[PDB]
Amino acid sequence: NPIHDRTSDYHKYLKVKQGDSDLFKLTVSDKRYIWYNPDPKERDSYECGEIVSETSDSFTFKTSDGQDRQVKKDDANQRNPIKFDGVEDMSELSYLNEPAVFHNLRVRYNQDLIYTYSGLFLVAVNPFKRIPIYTQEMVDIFKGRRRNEVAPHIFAISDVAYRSMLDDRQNQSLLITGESGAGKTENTKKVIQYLASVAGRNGVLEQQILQANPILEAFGNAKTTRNNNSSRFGKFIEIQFNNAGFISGASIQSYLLEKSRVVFQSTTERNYHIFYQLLAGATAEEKKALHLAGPESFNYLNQSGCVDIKGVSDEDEFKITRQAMDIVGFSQEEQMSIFKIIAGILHLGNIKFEKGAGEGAVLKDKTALNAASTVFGVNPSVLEKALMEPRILAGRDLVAQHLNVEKSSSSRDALVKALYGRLFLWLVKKINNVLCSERKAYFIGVLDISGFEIFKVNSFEQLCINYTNEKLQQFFNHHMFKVEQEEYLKEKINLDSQATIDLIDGRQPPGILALLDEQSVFPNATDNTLITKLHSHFSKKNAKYEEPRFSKTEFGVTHYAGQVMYEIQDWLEKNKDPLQQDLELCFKDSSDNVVTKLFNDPNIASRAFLTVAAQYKEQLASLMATLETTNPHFVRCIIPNNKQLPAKLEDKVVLDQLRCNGVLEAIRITRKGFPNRIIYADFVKRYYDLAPNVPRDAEDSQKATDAVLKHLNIDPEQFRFGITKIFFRAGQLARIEEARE
Ligand SMILES: Nc1ncnc2c1ncn2[C@@H]1O[C@H](COP(=O)(O)OP(=O)(O)OP(O)(O)=S)[C@@H](O)[C@H]1O
Ligand SMILES: [Mg+2]
Repeated sequence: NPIHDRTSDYHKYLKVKQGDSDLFKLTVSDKRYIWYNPDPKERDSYECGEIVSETSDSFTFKTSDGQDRQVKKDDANQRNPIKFDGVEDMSELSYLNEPAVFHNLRVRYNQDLIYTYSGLFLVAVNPFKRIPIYTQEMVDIFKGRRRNEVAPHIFAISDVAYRSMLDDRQNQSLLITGESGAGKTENTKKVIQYLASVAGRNGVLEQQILQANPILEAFGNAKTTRNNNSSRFGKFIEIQFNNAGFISGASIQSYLLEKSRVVFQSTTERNYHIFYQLLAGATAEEKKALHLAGPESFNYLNQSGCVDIKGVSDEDEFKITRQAMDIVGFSQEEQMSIFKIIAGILHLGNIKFEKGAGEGAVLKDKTALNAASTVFGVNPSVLEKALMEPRILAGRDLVAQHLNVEKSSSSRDALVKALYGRLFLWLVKKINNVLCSERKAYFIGVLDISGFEIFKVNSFEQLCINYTNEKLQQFFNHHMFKVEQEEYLKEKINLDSQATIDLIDGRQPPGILALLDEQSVFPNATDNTLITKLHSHFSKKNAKYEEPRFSKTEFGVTHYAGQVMYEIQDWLEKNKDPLQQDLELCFKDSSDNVVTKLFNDPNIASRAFLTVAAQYKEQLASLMATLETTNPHFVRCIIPNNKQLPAKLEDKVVLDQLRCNGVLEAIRITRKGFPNRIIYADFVKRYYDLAPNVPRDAEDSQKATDAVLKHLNIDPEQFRFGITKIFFRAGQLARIEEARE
């Protein structure tokens, strides 16, 4: 029993190493400490200062430099006793301040212990290196063990959810959020891995389930500056089980795919993997059949400067990709056609428009055009026309407009994005067909989406994601509320979100999105019309809104995680997500069997006519609706720094994450009440010695508990006698720990 075998890798990689003695005395020390900032400017940089003395109302300690300072007792960030260093649950700390929470986390991360509970949450810090804790043998250990029975681990959370499901006959949810490169995806794959093993048919379906990711990642993931394998879409995976607890199916829901990246990538970034997998993996044969070339040869791949990922083989990845398509069950035809699309898009990107003639655009060279049309199976001349001379409705009239160069270009780009986005939807639906069960008994859904996003530039998509985030945070808070309430009750112990939410999605008065939809009808509205209307309704009128002192194209929202400034450029376009009808016509006719789908199926070809914002709001609401039906589990993934490096846990970086993600809030809140809630028996074991009275092992543990306390002459308001646990307010237990044997 590896859990008891101090020599196992379980013990090596998942636990704080244990010595021979457990004796209370070892940890004996006379010294007391505080967490201080050696620069009040840099607020997340603390040092530990021993406390030299105290006053009736303050503390006076010595800094690192031998420098002495004074602090208000009431402002002190007291350091937990060393015994607490490395606890598995932050909920176990007596002093629950910020430097303190960070310190426990860091102690743990320094031993490569990346998972730590914080009440209801599982906090996970990206190690940025391999830790062999995801083996089958590792899977095997977590089977049927209570949270409190094993070390923190994604597997653990997964096991709790699965037993809960079987036990309570209730659906469950695992919400894995955090920033780019934080490890959401990695953890998501481990949850599925785990389920697949604990509940799989001891597997074909299990295989197809697994192989679905890989497929999605090729088309929806890319190299960005924050992550070599960034998910440029959000997802909600539903793992379906039958009444007996065996995996019966699955369904996936995708959100917010970054279609833009298809036509543009920032420097050092790559387009989606697939492009490169195809280009490096196609047979010298398919190449020619696809008119393929290097990446350097394609405008959509030759701009970021980056065409390769360190320690990554696109060709090798292609195989893999192609392999999964196989498993899931994509026909060769389908497969070819999918490639053909990937290919055509590449060709479209290579279309050069020139002017001269007059002002309208022209295609002096038709090579690219020919190639794209060819692969798509559409008519080049029709394509040509639909791109540069779209017929447009002036009411009665349906007249062809001759587009200029840029406009022509923007249209081809729009075609490309629709192709990509639609193909992605189609892949998803294809997989679901295969995997999904109409009739299922239970499910455990996993959400793998970004947490709050606050970049340099925040656009429409950031607002969306941040809106989702407000909803999930408010979901957490409500949950936390019942759960925390349930508990006190069981032992016999005694919003702002809404306003932000309304600001965004309100119908009356109208919020940001309703105004944006309104502006959306008018062909002639502009980003200026839009932003002016926004300021007209909320500047000094809604407390969550801020009109900037000088910018004319931005506005701020006070979000849960703090203010975000958004820039309004292109929102109208984004909101409508326009594609010329002649382009729809052109492609509808596609000889291609798959192409035909992308344009002929309203479930793929269209939104409903709904705006992009309306659709987003609608999908978020179903989402939450579903979640409302489950028993949720929260995973907070934390990036340790901005460099993709191991052994480099940056306080500022980290602290920031903890503030925004609800971890520090939960605590502050928990802190307020009775944070420490110990099993009577557990208390006594550790403290019997402190009282000229009590024996380590007593059957009357509550009584034994009242002894030490009394021995100790501890304050009654500082602790609450719970049926099973002893509830200790903040610092109390630290003091107690701080007592003589
Ligand atoms: N437990 C882990 N062990 C080792 N590496 C990990 C672990 N979790 C994440 N990583 C590393 O971190 C990288 C990025 O993590 P991801 O799981 O892709 O992040 P993410 O939160 O999905 O980020 P996005 O998709 O950009 S919002 C991985 O590809 C690994 O290098
Ligand atoms: Mg991801």
